[PDB]
Order: sequence, then C-alpha cells, then structure tokens
Amino acid sequence: ECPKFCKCAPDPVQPTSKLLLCDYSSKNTTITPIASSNYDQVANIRSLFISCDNNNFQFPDAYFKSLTALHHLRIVGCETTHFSVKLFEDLAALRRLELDQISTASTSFEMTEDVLMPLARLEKFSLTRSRNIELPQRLLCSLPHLQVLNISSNELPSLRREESCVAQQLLIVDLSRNRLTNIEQFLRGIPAIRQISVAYNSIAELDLSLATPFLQQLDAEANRIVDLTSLPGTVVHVNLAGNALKRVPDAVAELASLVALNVSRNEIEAGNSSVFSSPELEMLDASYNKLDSLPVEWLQKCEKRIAHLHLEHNSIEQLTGGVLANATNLQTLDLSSNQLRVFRDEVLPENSKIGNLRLSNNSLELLEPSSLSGLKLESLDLSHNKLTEVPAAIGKVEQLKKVDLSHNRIAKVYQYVLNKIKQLHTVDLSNNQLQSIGPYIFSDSSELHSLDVSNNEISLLFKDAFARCPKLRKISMKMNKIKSLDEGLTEASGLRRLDVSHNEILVLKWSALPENLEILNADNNDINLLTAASMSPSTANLKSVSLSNNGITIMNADQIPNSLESLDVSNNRLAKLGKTALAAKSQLRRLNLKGNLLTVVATESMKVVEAVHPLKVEISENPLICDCQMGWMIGGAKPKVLIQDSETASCSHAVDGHQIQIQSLSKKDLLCPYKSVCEPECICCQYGNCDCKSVCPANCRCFRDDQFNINIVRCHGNSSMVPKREFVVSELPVSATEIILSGVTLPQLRTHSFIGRLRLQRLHINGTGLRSIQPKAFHTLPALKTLDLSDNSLISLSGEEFLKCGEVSQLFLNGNRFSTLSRGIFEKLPNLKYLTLHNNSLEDIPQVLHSTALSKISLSSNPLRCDCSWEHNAAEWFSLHRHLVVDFPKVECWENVTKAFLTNDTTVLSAYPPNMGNDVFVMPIEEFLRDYNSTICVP
Amino acid sequence: ADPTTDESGTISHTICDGEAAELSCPAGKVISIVLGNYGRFSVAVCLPDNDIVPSNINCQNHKTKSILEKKCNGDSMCYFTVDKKTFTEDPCPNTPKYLEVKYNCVVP
Ligand SMILES: *[C@@H]1O[C@H](CO)[C@@H](O[C@@H]2O[C@H](CO)[C@@H](O[C@@H]3O[C@H](CO[C@H]4O[C@H](CO)[C@@H](O)[C@H](O)[C@@H]4O)[C@@H](O)[C@H](O)[C@@H]3O)[C@H](O)[C@H]2NC(C)=O)[C@H](O)[C@H]1NC(C)=O
Ligand SMILES: *[C@@H]1O[C@H](CO)[C@@H](O[C@@H]2O[C@H](CO)[C@@H](O)[C@H](O)[C@H]2NC(C)=O)[C@H](O)[C@H]1NC(C)=O
Ligand SMILES: *[C@@H]1O[C@H](CO)[C@@H](O[C@@H]2O[C@H](CO)[C@@H](O)[C@H](O)[C@H]2NC(C)=O)[C@H](O)[C@H]1NC(C)=O
Ligand SMILES: *[C@@H]1O[C@H](CO)[C@@H](O)[C@H](O)[C@H]1NC(C)=O
Ligand SMILES: *[C@@H]1O[C@H](CO)[C@@H](O)[C@H](O)[C@H]1NC(C)=O
Ligand SMILES: *[C@@H]1O[C@H](CO)[C@@H](O)[C@H](O)[C@H]1NC(C)=O
Repeated sequence: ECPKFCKCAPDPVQPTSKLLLCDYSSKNTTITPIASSNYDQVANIRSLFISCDNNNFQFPDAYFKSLTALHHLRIVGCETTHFSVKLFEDLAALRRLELDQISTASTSFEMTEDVLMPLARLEKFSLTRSRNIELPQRLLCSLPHLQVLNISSNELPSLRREESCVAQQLLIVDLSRNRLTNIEQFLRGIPAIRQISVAYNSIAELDLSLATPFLQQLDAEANRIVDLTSLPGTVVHVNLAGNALKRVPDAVAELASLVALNVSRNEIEAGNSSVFSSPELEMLDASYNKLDSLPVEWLQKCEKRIAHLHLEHNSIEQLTGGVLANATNLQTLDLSSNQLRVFRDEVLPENSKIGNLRLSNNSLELLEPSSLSGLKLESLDLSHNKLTEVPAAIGKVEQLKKVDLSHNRIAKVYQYVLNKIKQLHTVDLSNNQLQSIGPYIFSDSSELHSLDVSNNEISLLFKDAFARCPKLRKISMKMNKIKSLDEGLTEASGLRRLDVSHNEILVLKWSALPENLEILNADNNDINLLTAASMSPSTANLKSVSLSNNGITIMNADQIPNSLESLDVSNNRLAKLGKTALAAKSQLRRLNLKGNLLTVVATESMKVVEAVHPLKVEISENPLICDCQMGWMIGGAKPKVLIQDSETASCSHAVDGHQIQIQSLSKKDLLCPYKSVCEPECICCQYGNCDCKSVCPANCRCFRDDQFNINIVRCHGNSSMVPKREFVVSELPVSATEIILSGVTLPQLRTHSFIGRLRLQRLHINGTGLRSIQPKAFHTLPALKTLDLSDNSLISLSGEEFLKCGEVSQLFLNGNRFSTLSRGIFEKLPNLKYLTLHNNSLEDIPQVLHSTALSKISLSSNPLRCDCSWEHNAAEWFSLHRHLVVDFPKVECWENVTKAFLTNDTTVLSAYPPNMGNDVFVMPIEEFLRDYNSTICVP
Repeated sequence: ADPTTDESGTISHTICDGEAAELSCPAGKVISIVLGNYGRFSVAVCLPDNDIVPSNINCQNHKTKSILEKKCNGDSMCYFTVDKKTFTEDPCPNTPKYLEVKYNCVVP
C-alpha cells in the first residue's frame, strides 16, 4: 500500500518500476517514514516526487531509508535551511536529484558538502527557483559524475568554485536567470562543457575559447554583451538576443559550423556588415533591430542552405534585389514591421520552397505580378498596408492556404484574383474599404473555411456571391452597412456560423438564410421583425442565436425556431411575448429577456411542451408586473424555469406599485385586478343578485389571486368631485375578504350593513365621516379579524353593533371623539390583542381596562387628568401598564387650569403655570411617574 | 323589491316566498321571460327576521323559467303567489326561497 500522504505510480522512465508522488503541502501532520511504512515496492521506487507549500518543512532523519533503488528524486516547494546528512546515506542508486523552491527571500539554504557526499553517482542535479542559497565552493568535488547542471531562476550574484574541482562529465550547464557578471573562476577547470545557458544575467566580458573548448550550444540571451572575446570553433547555436550589439560580433561571424543565429532585439546596424563564414547557417533571426537594408556580406556563404529568415521590427527601406534570389532552401521569410513599399520581382528565386511569407505592418504599395510567381505558399501575411486591391502577384500561387489583408485600402474584389487559387482555406479582407461583394469573386474557391470582411462598407450582397463552395463554414460581416440579406446567402449550404452584427438590417427573414446554419449573431442592428420560422426550412439546424440590442417588440410561436438551444434577445423593445412562444420549442436551454420592455410575461409563454431540462432565463431589467400570471416566477411549475438574475430582477407591485425583488417574490404578491368575474362552480353567474359573482362597485379597484382566495376591494373618494352620495355598501361584491372604503363620504352604518360576509378578514371604513353606527351593522363576520373606524366622527361605541365577531383582534379608534370605553367591547372581542385609541377626547382611563387581555394599546394625544391617587387616576393605571402603551413618550397629562378653578375640581396640575396661549398645562407622562414621589406628590 | 330595468330594456324582479308576484308590460307589448329561478342565490336578499343567515346559496329550480314562460308569456300582465305549489318542487328544503325573474317587453 502507498504510504501516508503519498500516491504510487508506474515509473515513466522505466514503466516496470513504481513512481511515488508525495504532497505534504496539505497539512502540518507528521512525516511518515518510508522505511517504516514498508511499502511493498520500496525497491521499485526509482523516481520520487515530493511537493509542499508550507515553510520550514524538515525531513525526518529516518525518511529516505530502504529506498536503496531510488534513481530520481524531485523535491518541490519544501522550504528549509539545510537537510540532514544521515538522510542521503541510503540512496547510492540516485542518478537524478531535483530541488525546486526550497527557499524564499527569507530562508537561506546551504547545499552542504557532506549532505552530498553519499551522492557521488548523481548524473543530473537540478535546483531551480529559489533565492538566497549558498552552494559549496567544492560543490563539483562532491558530485564529479555530473553531466547536466541546472540551477536556474536562483538570482545567485556570483558563482565561485575551488579550482581543484573539475566536472569532467559536465555536458549541459544551466546558469540562466541569475545575477552573474563574470564566472571565469567556476568554468576555469571544467572543460567537458558542451552546452551553456547563462541567459538572463548581467555578464559583461565572456571568455570561453580556452575554458570550454567543446562548447556546442551557447545561450546568452538577456545580458550586457557588447562584443565577445573568444569562442570554441564548435559553436553551432548562438543566441544573443537582448544584448548591447551595435554590429555583428566577429567571433560569431567567424564560426565554422554555426547552424542558427538569434541576434534579435539588439540595436544592430546593417552598415557594419561583417562577413559570415559558416555555410551552415540555416536560420537567421535579426528581428527587433536597427537595420537599414539587408547586408549581402552576411548571407554570403549559406545561399543554398539558408531556410528561415525572420526580420521583423527593423528599418529595411528596400530589399535591394538579388540577395535572396539564390535561397532555394528558404522555407520561411518574415519581413513584417519594416518600411517596404514595393515587393519587387527580382528579390526571390524562381522555384523557392517558400511556404511562409510574412509582411504585415509595412507601407506596401505594389506587389509586381512576378514576385510571387510559381510559389507553393501556405501562409501569406500582408496586413496594415497600403494595397489598393488584391494584387495579381497573388494570382500566380496555387497552393495558397491562408491569407491576411486586413487594415488595408482595398476598394474592390475581382473575379480572377481569388478564384484561380483552389487550395485557399482562409481569407481575411477585414477593415478595408469594400463597397459590396461582387458575384463569383468567391465561387471557385471550393476549399474555403473562413472568410472575414468585417469593419467595411458593404451595402449589398449579390445572390450568386456564395455558390460553388460546399466547405465554407464561417463568414464574418460585422460592422458594415448590410441593410438587407436578400438572395446573397440562400445558396451556400455549408455555412455554420454567420456574423451580421452591428449593421443596418431592418427586418429578419429566416428564409433569406442558408439551410445548415448553426450559430447566428445579429447584434446591435435595427432588426424589428421576425419572419415565419415555421414556414422556413433553414431553421432546423440553428442552435444558438443572439438578437441583442435590436428592436424586436413581439415574439410568438411562429417567430421562434423550435430547434434553437440558445436564444439572446436582450436590450430589445419586447412588450409582448406570444402566448406559446416557448411551448413547442422543447430544445431551448437559455433565454435572455434582458433590457426589454415586457410587462406581463404570461405563464403560457414559458411552459415548454415536454421539456426534460431546466429552462434558464434572464428576465432582469424589464418593467414587469408581479401579478397572478407570473406564477412561474416563484418556480413551482415544470418545466421549472429558473430565473438567472432574480437577485437584481425587479417588478412593481400589483396594488400600490412599489418595487419587489423577484428572488423574494412569494405567492402573496401575485395580484391581477378585475372589474367583474365569477368563482368556480358559480351557478348564478348570469344573474344580477348572485353571491359568488364579484362585481366591482364604481370608484373601486378590485384585485384577486389565482384561486379565488384573495379579493381586495380598495375604494377611494379621493375625488375633488366629492361623492354627493353616501357609499352604498350593498353594492360591494359578496365574497370580499378585505374592504377599504377610505376617503369616501359615509356618515352612517345602517342595521345589517355587513351581514353574511364569512370570508371578510379586514374592514377599514375609515375616513368616511361616520357619526352613528346602528346596531347589528357588523353581523356574522366569523373570519373578521381587523376593524378600523379611525379618523371619523364617532364619540362612543356600545357593543350592540358588534354581533358575532369573535375572531376580531384589532380595532382602530384613533382620530375620533372617543372619551369613554364601554364594557361591551370586550364581551364580543375576546381575541382582542391590538387596540389604538390615541388622538381622541379621552378624559380618563375607562375602568373596563383594569382586567383586560390587551397586549398593545395606544392612548396618546388624549386629554388625560393626572392626580395623586378618587381611586381612579390616570398615573395609577399607567405606572402599572406602561408596557402596554406603544407610544409611552407620547402621552401627556392635561388639566384645563381655567375650568378646574371655577369648578373647584382642584387637581395637582392646575398649580403649574399653563402653557403660554393655553388653559391647559401639558407634561409628558414619563415625567409625572418618575417625579411621582420625588416632588409632585409630597404632602 | 321593485322591478329594475337595465340599459338593454330587460326588467328584472325579485319576489320572496309566499308573496304576490306581479309582472306588467306597457301598452302594446307583452311579457317575454328571459330568465327564471325559484330558490336561493343570495345570503342578503329576503332576510329571515329570525336572524338565521341562509347557508344554501346554490339552490336551483330548473323548471322555473319554463313554468313562468307557460304562465306569463304572450300576456301583458301576470299574477301568481310565489310558493312551492307554483314551481312543482322544493329545490332546497329548509332554506328560504325567492323567485328572481327577468323579462323583456316585446311587441306581439
Ligand atoms: C529568437 O529571439 C526572439 C526575440 O525577439 C524570440 O521572440 C519571442 O517570441 C515569442 C513568441 O511570439 C514572444 O512572446 C509573445 O509573442 C507575441 C507575438 O505576437 C503575437 O501577438 C500579437 C498580439 O499581442 C499578434 O498581433 C501577433 O499576430 C502574434 O499572434 C507578442 O505579441 C507577445 O506580447 C509576446 O511577446 C516573445 O516575447 C519574443 N521575445 C522573447 C525575448 O521571448 C524568439 O522566440 C527566439 N527564437 C526561438 C526559436 O525561440
Ligand atoms: C509597426 O511598425 C512600426 C515601425 O515603425 C512600429 O513602431 C516601432 O515599434 C518599436 C517596437 O519594437 C518601437 O521601439 C519604436 O519606437 C516604434 N517606432 C516609432 C515609435 O517610431 C510599430 O510598433 C509596429 N506595430 C506593430 C503592431 O507591428
Ligand atoms: C387626529 O385626528 C384628526 C381627525 O382624524 C386629524 O385631523 C385631520 O387632519 C387632516 C390633516 O392634518 C385633515 O385633512 C382632516 O380634515 C382633519 N380632520 C378633522 C376632523 O379635523 C388630526 O390630524 C389627527 N392628529 C394626529 C396627530 O394624528
Ligand atoms: C531547469 O529547471 C527548470 C525548473 O525545474 C526548468 O523550467 C528549466 O527548463 C530547466 N532547464 C534546463 C533543464 O536546461
Ligand atoms: C546565384 O548563383 C548563380 C550561379 O551561377 C550566380 O551566377 C549568381 O550571380 C548568383 N546570384 C544571383 C542574384 O543570381
Ligand atoms: C384608511 O385606512 C387605510 C388603511 O386600510 C389607509 O391606507 C388610508 O390612508 C385611510 N384613509 C384616510 C382617508 O386616511
């Protein structure tokens, strides 16, 4: 079994053995010894990888035991300051050690000369990406059998070695990515070296001809090299990119068998033409340089052997012809980012194998018709240039497979240019100045795959433009003036993704499309109409379509193809959505109604006939109404349409119109008003006097829910044209469950006004001027629970008006003329919990309120008299019940100081000076009860 | 209660149980019974003076319209007493009933 926190594997280098991959980054748990796990294949572990990300990770001294067949060991990310010497004793079969990230800017690591003493047979030693390390000067003396040395990405400022240490098997040295300025002391006395990578350093003077005489590959990229001193005559790869070169260094131009030379991103001049010596130079990359024109002294020796010429970001003004006319092996020629104006005919050889020709971002004005005669090009680039058409030098190649002619000034595309090349896979004619796309300019290119004419002026599409190409599958026409899609694409039945976004297309015909299109994009146009997607056969293959930022105002069943899997009609003017638009389109999975002007998105427009999947919808940013038809917005239906942006999608309320979050939309909000309707199973619906018939009275708004459980009637006499008639209650619907007659003028409640309303739950006849209430006016209301007679002209209430209303628990009598509370209130309101009597004319606390079950009660803005308790005072009931008052800091003691002197009804409050302008002294009720025994009531 | 005519000229009438029913049309016209039902479709109409709210408001006598058309049609005025004797059956026993009749006055 594989040990703790480690996973076995069959060794890749030797698939018969067993690799092990340790990851102790997970936790600070203990490090299980491998010898004590006694893994069944410890002598089959030839390569061993450990990976950490925790700091100060120290190996147990008895960890690498019994791994006596371990050949490779990789340690990645297990930081420390030194390893145990005992650890590396039992690993004499180790042939390849790798360390990676064992120290940061903080931890200092020292490779000990004794930790590596039982590691002589190490044929590869790798220690990469780690800062502030110290290596022994006798590092090579502990590891003489050393062949590949990698210590890159370590920023070592110097490398010093004791001169007695000779790595006589050192083949490949990796000093790359450090801070080394001179290392002669290290390389002095290590001659076996054939490959050096001192890349990404600060080396200033390099001397190697008498140090490493077999050096075969020199990588000196990103240094301070001004000119070299000496090399061994074996150098075949010189990489001097990013140095301080001002001309060709001599010790590189004298090379014997130099195969490749990358002296790019320097500041070389092509005036200082040193003569190249090697005829084996087969690839030359003098890019990102300061060349004025290609020197012939350079290529002088390898004319039939040069193959790849990358020469970008120079200042070549003109290819002085003849220099490349003998490069028969030239397979790649890169001359982008220069100042060429005419690519003349005498520059290239007649039968060059040129498959790559790159000339982008030039001032190219003319390609004479013979510079590309007979070529077998695969890739031809000529972007950001000054071409005036497609030049006939391009009619001569027949193997041309990819072409880029963007950001040019092409005004027209003829027939013969781009027809005579059958092998053309890809064309680019974007950002040009095409005025239209002429017929048969694209027929005989029967290997076409992608076509781009985006960012042009195309005002018209010819009917025959796209025939004779059963392989063209992708075309882009974004940002043009396509005002109509007639005729032009009906014939190309191999197209799959078409781009006509950001145009002037007014109406969308599906029949005006190809028949195998699978992705469509018609974004940011003027499209305002969708044709019959049911009488159009070129819809069966459409999968995704985006008509965002358009003008579609309606979508029905016939305008939405049934085989689309994605639909994006966002930022449109969609007010209606046909009431079966998504019914028979069982394949759709996403739906974007973002930014439309939809109001009532009915339930039937989203009910998908046998949808197996969740239908995804974005319906935010729409002036919706949350009525009973938005039942699917709660998500209790199948198909269970899931609103994506319910966390920001909002709607207005159905009664008042305040903002509701669709995520927190409940079954309670969904109200959809009416003026007349009938309940289920209602038999008399045709008649005038019918109980289940809910007929709305005049000046009343009537709402309801889906299942005839809610019935809101909210009438208002907010008419400046004052109701010159009382409110006739006998006109209201019978089955009403909430009634608000608020603002209307109704001074009297007759006997039996509200009889037989078993469903009624709230009754707010407030703001009607009700002076009198005839008894039994509230007759048989078993579900009645809240009554509001506030803000009228009632002065007292008996208890004979309240017949059979036991469920009543709220009664609002504020804003009236109430001075007395009878006992008849609590004999018929047992469930009474909430009561308001504030702002009235209550002179004292009614002695019915000493043994009542009220929990909240409001008794402020009432002229209450406060004496020192002749047993019934106000401050005596309040100090006992001041919790029952909701507005305790709002009750105030009153005493008419002018009346109590003339009536000799002397109370404790007529001895304070009354308020200026008043006969009454006013003191908050908390100030009387706190100052009860302290100052006021002291005899 | 009193007969009421709507905007389309149909006169309705609501008459309690045991009371006298009088339908009448102006000169030159005859009664044309549009609807007819003897039973109870409302809690509020013809209240029993005993304070017993009627629990049966889906009470229907389907023979009412046909018995009123054979009695009042073609005539300028119709008289009878509203009880269970005139409409042949009690459509909801132990529920107070009333005839609700709507009628048009057409030229013969
Ligand atoms: C010889 O030395 C050369 C030094 O000039 C080495 O060149 C390196 O090439 C790589 C590969 O491109 C660069 O990495 C990136 O290159 C792209 C190239 O342009 C692409 O992207 C732009 C848009 O960004 C697009 O317009 C083009 O059409 C290309 O598709 C750069 O745009 C990136 O920013 C990035 O630089 C290296 O940066 C570049 N230099 C170095 C120092 O790495 C060359 O690789 C050497 N030869 C060999 C065989 O390795
Ligand atoms: C297009 O070519 C021009 C050549 O003039 C490039 O301009 C130079 O770009 C180099 C980057 O290597 C800068 O160091 C120079 O300073 C630029 N020359 C100026 C500013 O005169 C340009 O960058 C090229 N662009 C592309 C996309 O190829
Ligand atoms: C106490 O109740 C009275 C009556 O409900 C309120 O007086 C009304 O005030 C409004 C606006 O202030 C007027 O439109 C009405 O005409 C007034 N009605 C009467 C009968 O005067 C009074 O505002 C209430 N006070 C408090 C503090 O709520
Ligand atoms: C040296 O090691 C690093 C990381 O282990 C690796 O990215 C780099 O390519 C290596 N260089 C060699 C083996 O020359
Ligand atoms: C190419 O090689 C031929 C070999 O005879 C030589 O005559 C000619 O000068 C060379 N250069 C050009 C540009 O033709
Ligand atoms: C009557 O009470 C309702 C609450 O049901 C309230 O919204 C309305 O403002 C009140 N009427 C007046 C005229 O204050």
